[PDB]
Amino acid sequence: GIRKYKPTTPGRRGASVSDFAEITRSTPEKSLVRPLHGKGGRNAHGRITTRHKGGGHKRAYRVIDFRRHDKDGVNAKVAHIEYDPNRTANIALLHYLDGEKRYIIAPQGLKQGDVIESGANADIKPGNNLPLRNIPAGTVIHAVELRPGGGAKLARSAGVSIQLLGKEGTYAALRMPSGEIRRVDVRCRATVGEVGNAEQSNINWGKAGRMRWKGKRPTVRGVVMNPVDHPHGGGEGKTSGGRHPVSPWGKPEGRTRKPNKPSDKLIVRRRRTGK
Amino acid sequence: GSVIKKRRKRMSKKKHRKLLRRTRVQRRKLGK
Amino acid sequence: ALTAEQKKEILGQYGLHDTDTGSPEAQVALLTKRIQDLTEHLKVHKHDHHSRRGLLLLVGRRRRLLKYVAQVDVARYRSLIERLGLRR
Amino acid sequence: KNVPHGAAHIKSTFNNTIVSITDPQGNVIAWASSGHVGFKGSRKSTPFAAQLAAENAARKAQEHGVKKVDVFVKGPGSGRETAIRSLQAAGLEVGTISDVTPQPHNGCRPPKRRR
Amino acid sequence: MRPYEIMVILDPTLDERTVAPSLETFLNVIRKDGGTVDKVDIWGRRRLAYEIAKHAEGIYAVIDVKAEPATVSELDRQLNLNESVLRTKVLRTDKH
Amino acid sequence: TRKCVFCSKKGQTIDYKDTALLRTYISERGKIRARRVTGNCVQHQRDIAVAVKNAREVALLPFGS
RNA sequence: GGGAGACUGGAAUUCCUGGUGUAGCGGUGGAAUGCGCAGAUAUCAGGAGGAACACCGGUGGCGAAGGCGGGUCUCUGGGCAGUAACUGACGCUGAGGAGCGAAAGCGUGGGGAGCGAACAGGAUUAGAUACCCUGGUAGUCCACGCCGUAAACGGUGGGUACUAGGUGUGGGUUUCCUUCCUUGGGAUCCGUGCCGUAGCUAACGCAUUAAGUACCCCGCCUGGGGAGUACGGCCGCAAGG
Ligand SMILES: [Mg+2]
Ligand SMILES: [Mg+2]
Ligand SMILES: [Mg+2]
Ligand SMILES: [Mg+2]
Ligand SMILES: [Mg+2]
Ligand SMILES: [Mg+2]
Ligand SMILES: [Mg+2]
Ligand SMILES: [Mg+2]
Ligand SMILES: [Mg+2]
Ligand SMILES: [Mg+2]
Ligand SMILES: [Mg+2]
Ligand SMILES: [Mg+2]
Ligand SMILES: [Mg+2]
Ligand SMILES: [Mg+2]
Ligand SMILES: [Mg+2]
Ligand SMILES: [Mg+2]
Ligand SMILES: [Mg+2]
Ligand SMILES: [Mg+2]
Ligand SMILES: [Mg+2]
Ligand SMILES: [Mg+2]
Ligand SMILES: [Mg+2]
Ligand SMILES: [Mg+2]
Ligand SMILES: [Mg+2]
Ligand SMILES: [Mg+2]
Ligand SMILES: [Mg+2]
Ligand SMILES: [Mg+2]
Ligand SMILES: [Mg+2]
Ligand SMILES: [Mg+2]
Ligand SMILES: [Mg+2]
Ligand SMILES: [Mg+2]
Ligand SMILES: [Mg+2]
Ligand SMILES: [Mg+2]
Ligand SMILES: [Mg+2]
Ligand SMILES: [Mg+2]
Ligand SMILES: [Mg+2]
Ligand SMILES: [Mg+2]
Ligand SMILES: [Mg+2]
Ligand SMILES: [Mg+2]
Ligand SMILES: [Mg+2]
Ligand SMILES: [Mg+2]
Ligand SMILES: [Mg+2]
Ligand SMILES: [Mg+2]
Ligand SMILES: [Mg+2]
Ligand SMILES: [Mg+2]
Ligand SMILES: [Mg+2]
Ligand SMILES: [Mg+2]
Ligand SMILES: [Mg+2]
Ligand SMILES: [Zn+2]
Repeated sequence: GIRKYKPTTPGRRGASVSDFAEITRSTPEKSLVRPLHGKGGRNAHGRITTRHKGGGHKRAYRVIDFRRHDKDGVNAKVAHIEYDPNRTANIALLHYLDGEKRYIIAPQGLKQGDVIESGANADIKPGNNLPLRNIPAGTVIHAVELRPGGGAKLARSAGVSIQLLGKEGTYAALRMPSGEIRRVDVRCRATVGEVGNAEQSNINWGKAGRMRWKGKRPTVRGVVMNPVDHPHGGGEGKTSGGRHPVSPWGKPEGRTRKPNKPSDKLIVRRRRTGK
Repeated sequence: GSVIKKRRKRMSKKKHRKLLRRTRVQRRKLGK
Repeated sequence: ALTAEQKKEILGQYGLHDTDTGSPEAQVALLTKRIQDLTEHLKVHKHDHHSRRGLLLLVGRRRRLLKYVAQVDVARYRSLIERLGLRR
Repeated sequence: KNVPHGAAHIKSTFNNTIVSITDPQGNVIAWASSGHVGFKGSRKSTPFAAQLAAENAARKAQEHGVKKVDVFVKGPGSGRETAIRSLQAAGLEVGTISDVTPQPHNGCRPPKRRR
Repeated sequence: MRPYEIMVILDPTLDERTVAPSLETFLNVIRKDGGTVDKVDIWGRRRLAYEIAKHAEGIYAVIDVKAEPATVSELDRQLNLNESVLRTKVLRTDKH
Repeated sequence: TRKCVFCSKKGQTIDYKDTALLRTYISERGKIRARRVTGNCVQHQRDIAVAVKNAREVALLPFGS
């Protein structure tokens, strides 16, 4: 649910926060948490690779399962739904009948006290995982594998979904979340359903702190920059830069995808904006 | 029975509506 | 709608004697039972505006009958109020 | 290719007419239309264009060796009888005549009227 | 406690002899709950007017049951959850 | 105006089972004839319409084959 | 076709996947912008999604007025006829007040197949900011709140008793030619159409469903414009009433 704050202070007017009506617990399994440290936006050399990113809050990482091939044909029951900062969508805790405990992304519409079948011939209940060869055409999926045994590497953020079109030969055509069409080997695995927590878009923050805590720093504009530091800089007053807009390393906008890529001569079509 | 009276009333109402639409901004500035 | 069994037991319990059916006491008892049941219905069903019209008609009839009972007598009116647990 | 039994598909709109000869399984062999015959604009709607299209399609089908066809017709009537008669005269024979016109069951919304 | 009539269509792949035990085990739930009465008649293997679920033939069975609304809704959901059934219709035999 | 066969006390019952009875009241295009042609009363006409269209739903009559 | 909730049915348009297939397809009184030779239209199979339910269906039924029709299940309001067991004048009206109230419009959040204000082009005209053609954003849909207005018309307020007939139609009870099947015939109560006397009306027309002869209560009008406008006040986030 979405909760809206009643205005009582100038900085809090219009702010919002997601009402956690789907959470059950606030304590991850001690046996599955692993440590993590703030990288700070630098790299091995010490330089800043990406500007205006840093600061934040000491987060702990949860190990997620993105293979789902080791355990097959064994049912599992959903235990709890838990908060996860590292990724947008919520996560769920599973108890396998053999006793092992595991984490997975929480699909939309799931709830406590439910049975998830992960077999290669499992049912079409949302949350099941099975190879595309066995999945009927037209259904919706998420967490798709790019190549067999490669791990879930697509459609993971909140509100996203992929639609599976018909089949032919050894390839299946998938609608990307942004309108593209891509082929993939049918041997790979996928999951049925859509990721939950679709109400992320409506969040309105309203306060510079709610961004600084998440770890985004000021942006500083180009036209205010000095001429030496930025190509747009300089000028008496404020000006549009006196030159076509350009990134602050000299290279202008336009083409960005390296041609002759091994997928260039095999993939179908590109994105279209605002049709 | 006829239509002339209705047409006249319609014309007057249209003129008044157009005047209000055009003067909206001045009305708002004066009132507020 | 009320059926024969509950209608008969209400009449037997609230009537002045074993043959009256049109007595104001029986009228009020039947009306209040109907209102209770149908209000319970509208508790779950929200947008039945025709049923709301039914509520209004039944409430008006009950109020008017109670007014007549008050006009004819006072002790009977008070006894009916206390027995049915209403306010007016 | 060679097919003894085939099917004929004819549709006639208010300003065009297209005819195609197809196998019983649905595959097409040859097709003809007024545009291919060589008529442009409003001249395309005359029944004579439909007759020429039907004759050309029948000839091209007889080239592949089609003996009998079944006619499926649809659309508002412009050159129905003329096309059927031209197909008859072209040297082919029809088994059955079936009228299958798409009739919506009060779906969608038609475009507004003309003034 | 009202009279109901139920018609169920079964796919032709099933055997004629095996259907009746399936119906009995389906209606056992009603029989054990509301102390109901029922009568079962079977007559099938007839061509269908139009293609359904990529099938052309089917089995028609008519059932008469006297049970509660909740029990009949239970039966309906249980049947429709099955994969060997095609269609189900339930209606009252009385005036309403 | 011809006579309504169902107002009689000897008239047969109407339901979505009698395939021939339902067929006799529909045109070979698969549609329902008008009450003016049929000659039956309003109640029986509606009962016949409901029965035929229920049978059509339960797949015993074609959708205008 | 009185209302609400749940489940579910097929046709059709669009889109997408996969075969057949060759250069056109769409369009108007006549032509052009448009989509194709990177494979269109057409045709066959499969899939996805949204809205509405031909034939029954009509000057027919229901609701106080707006309005109401794909099927099945659950809850629920009102009316009509008969017997007449019961209460025993408890009836009508209703200033202010409260409730319901077509389509458009506004706030929050979803969904978006078709249609389509605003806006682009194409065409006609001396000028087209239009009628015509190709595209298309709000909106039309759903949930929760708003505003409360229409030729919201039978241009005819509510209740009651009386005043020649005739002919269709819906619903329910009765009796006789009697097959007793039967728009065979007769009596009675309610609803809905058309033609007609006495009567009324300036005339058009109304005529047992009165604009007739009568009684009770409420609203409204006193020459056309100025004006349903100005000021004040109430309501509303805004349009505005
Ligand atoms: Mg660590
Ligand atoms: Mg170094
Ligand atoms: Mg940045
Ligand atoms: Mg620090
Ligand atoms: Mg997250
Ligand atoms: Mg703030
Ligand atoms: Mg900046
Ligand atoms: Mg500076
Ligand atoms: Mg400076
Ligand atoms: Mg420097
Ligand atoms: Mg420089
Ligand atoms: Mg400079
Ligand atoms: Mg400067
Ligand atoms: Mg300057
Ligand atoms: Mg500038
Ligand atoms: Mg630039
Ligand atoms: Mg003037
Ligand atoms: Mg034309
Ligand atoms: Mg058009
Ligand atoms: Mg009936
Ligand atoms: Mg609803
Ligand atoms: Mg194709
Ligand atoms: Mg096609
Ligand atoms: Mg009822
Ligand atoms: Mg008496
Ligand atoms: Mg008043
Ligand atoms: Mg209201
Ligand atoms: Mg609206
Ligand atoms: Mg607006
Ligand atoms: Mg809106
Ligand atoms: Mg919106
Ligand atoms: Mg779409
Ligand atoms: Mg223009
Ligand atoms: Mg359009
Ligand atoms: Mg008005
Ligand atoms: Mg109206
Ligand atoms: Mg009067
Ligand atoms: Mg009458
Ligand atoms: Mg006279
Ligand atoms: Mg006169
Ligand atoms: Mg008259
Ligand atoms: Mg009258
Ligand atoms: Mg007068
Ligand atoms: Mg004056
Ligand atoms: Mg005025
Ligand atoms: Mg005013
Ligand atoms: Mg004022
Ligand atoms: Zn009859």
